[PDB]
Amino acid sequence: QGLAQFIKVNVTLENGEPVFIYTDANGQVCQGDITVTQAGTITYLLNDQTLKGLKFVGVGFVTPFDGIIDAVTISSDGMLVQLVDLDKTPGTTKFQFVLSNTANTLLVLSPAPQIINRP
Amino acid sequence: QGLAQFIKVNVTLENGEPVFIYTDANGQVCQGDITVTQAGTITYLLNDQTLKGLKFVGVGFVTPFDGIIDAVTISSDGMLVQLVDLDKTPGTTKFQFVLSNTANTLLVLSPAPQIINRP
Amino acid sequence: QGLAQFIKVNVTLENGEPVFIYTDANGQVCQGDITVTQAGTITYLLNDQTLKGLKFVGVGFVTPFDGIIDAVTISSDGMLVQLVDLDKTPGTTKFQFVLSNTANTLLVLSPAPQIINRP
Amino acid sequence: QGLAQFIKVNVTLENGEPVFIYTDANGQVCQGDITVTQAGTITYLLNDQTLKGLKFVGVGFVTPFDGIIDAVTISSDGMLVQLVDLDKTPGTTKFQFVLSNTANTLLVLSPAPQIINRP
Amino acid sequence: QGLAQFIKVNVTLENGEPVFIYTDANGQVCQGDITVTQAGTITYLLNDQTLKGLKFVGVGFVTPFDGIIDAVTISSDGMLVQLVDLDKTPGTTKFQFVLSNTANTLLVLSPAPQIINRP
Amino acid sequence: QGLAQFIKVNVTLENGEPVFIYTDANGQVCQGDITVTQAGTITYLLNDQTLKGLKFVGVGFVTPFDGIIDAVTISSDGMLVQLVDLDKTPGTTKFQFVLSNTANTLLVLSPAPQIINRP
Ligand SMILES: [Mg+2]
Ligand SMILES: [Mg+2]
Ligand SMILES: [Mg+2]
Ligand SMILES: [Mg+2]
Ligand SMILES: [Mg+2]
Ligand SMILES: [Mg+2]
Repeated sequence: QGLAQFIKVNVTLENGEPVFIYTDANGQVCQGDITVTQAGTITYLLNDQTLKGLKFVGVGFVTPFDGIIDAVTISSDGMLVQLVDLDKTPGTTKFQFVLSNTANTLLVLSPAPQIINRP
Repeated sequence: QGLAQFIKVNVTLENGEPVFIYTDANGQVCQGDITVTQAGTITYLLNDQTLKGLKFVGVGFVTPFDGIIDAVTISSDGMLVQLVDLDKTPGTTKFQFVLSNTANTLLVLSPAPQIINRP
Repeated sequence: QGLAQFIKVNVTLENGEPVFIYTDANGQVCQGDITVTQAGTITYLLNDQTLKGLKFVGVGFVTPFDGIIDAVTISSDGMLVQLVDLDKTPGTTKFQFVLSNTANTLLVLSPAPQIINRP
Repeated sequence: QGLAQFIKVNVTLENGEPVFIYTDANGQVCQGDITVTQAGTITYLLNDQTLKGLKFVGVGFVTPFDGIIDAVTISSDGMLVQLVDLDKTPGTTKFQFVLSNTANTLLVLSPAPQIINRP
Repeated sequence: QGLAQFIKVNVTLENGEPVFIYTDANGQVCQGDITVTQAGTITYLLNDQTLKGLKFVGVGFVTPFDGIIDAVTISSDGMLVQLVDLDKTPGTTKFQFVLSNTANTLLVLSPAPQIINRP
Repeated sequence: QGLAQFIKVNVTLENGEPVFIYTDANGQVCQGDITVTQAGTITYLLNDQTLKGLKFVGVGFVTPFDGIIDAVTISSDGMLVQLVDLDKTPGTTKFQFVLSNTANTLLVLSPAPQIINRP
């Protein structure tokens, strides 16, 4: 077993464009990098306040073969994505959320890469 | 946050037909019902030893609106499915795994419904 | 050639949960097992009265390699599924309908397995 | 109920390009138009001998709202497609098979439209 | 590099059935065959005025291995399809648009094959 | 009409991880930003030399509603993606390629955002 973490992915529009605000369980804006020690899951819940019909389509990595995150799971409605760590690979990785929208056929990327860390 | 549980779903064939054997972290065959207390995730990992190209396609419920499990997530390769409990609804639910195979176009169901419990 | 049978799959909600009522051509509630003699097709038509956006996603079997039903076909809108018997394999099989819904990401299973028989 | 008809769709290549040969149950090459009297199903089974990885993706009509065929169902492996007549609409319609292939991203169309007739 | 051509695919209904009207940049109805000299792209934009929820699903060819068009690309919303010529294969090919609709599960085919020519 | 540009997206692995090398028609490594003046298409062709089964799944933007690129089209095999400019919106946008792979369920992102410019 391990730890199940939950983060909410709030998306609003400012000047026509997406803004991503991450909140934890206690409705605090999330500060800094995710440090993982146990194996486990990080579940991201989409709160789309854009009116652009956003859905998760996956989570993107520049270094996808680094083994830090072992798998990604996604719900059929695109409202949840999970990062899965099965084997506790040490190191650091960075990722961006990838979303579809209903206004156009471009995919949407979260701008600031999220960092996950295992000491 | 909550608890991340991991169960392996071993599938073999006996007399031409699937047999599902569930194992926990310590490689023990799983005994009894899953009792949940915290919110969290249960991750199921497919170990297909059938040669029939099995993939998870989802998790089926006879009472899908009971709120016990709030969501299901699935990996793109059909090797992982997760049950997600966000809001800790009390009660009991039963489910079966639903899989595709490459030998024919029938879906595969796990026979013995798995039971999840919150006191 | 063979026989084309048609059954309607009425789904309503009772106490928040699905109830499946099968009707034949003459609007009679269906009684007993389907006995097949010729090759052919059984077409199931979804009449979703749940307001939960149900769609067929396939038909599930605990013994999918038994050869009784040889294939399943599905319409693009999930309103029809067909069981196909090409080679008249003798014996008995049991199955459940598997449906998606728009309220949540859990799959829906029909509870009472339908039985198909060839003497 | 009605009649379940089965036709095999043999595809070979001649001078690099697809040739469609239809055969009935008795392995006779199919002659003329399909005349339907009862409601029912026509099941088409793909026998791809092209080495181009052909799969049915649907059945195309120039007059899709004519009501002659009421629905199309397709198997998950693209090896079967069925035309469904639920309500016995009188008249004549024409259609072509639409297939994907693994050599390129163009869809494949059967050349000679198949005609279905109800007097 | 090459030439990017754009054609609009207007679809209306007459007597219940689709009518395809092609217009060029200057809103002229398109006359004759497309003669290509350079490599390049032909982009088709769907203007669906049918109320039948039409979407491109691909472009169909009776002679898909002729090499005249090398690839087809499609937008996620089915509003654009492109024919791609990478290697300037000489000759002539014919094609039809293949569309889904939301009224029924039959695919829709454009009737008059469009001809593309390279001298 | 407009200009059809073609760029090849070569992907290799260095130290286990993807490296993206862009080449133009004349097999030159691509230098600087794409400056567009006419409407048109930019076609990207995937040359995957990673052995990780890469496929395009789309093109991601941090500012997807900026109108610089109006649409994205993708081939069914994920070997081609196209950026489409229909209405010549002035300004600058940045994007990354988003790819699936067959080794794991993480999406792959190209690291250095590509810049497109209209003066
Ligand atoms: Mg790892
Ligand atoms: Mg709940
Ligand atoms: Mg059989
Ligand atoms: Mg009819
Ligand atoms: Mg060519
Ligand atoms: Mg624009």
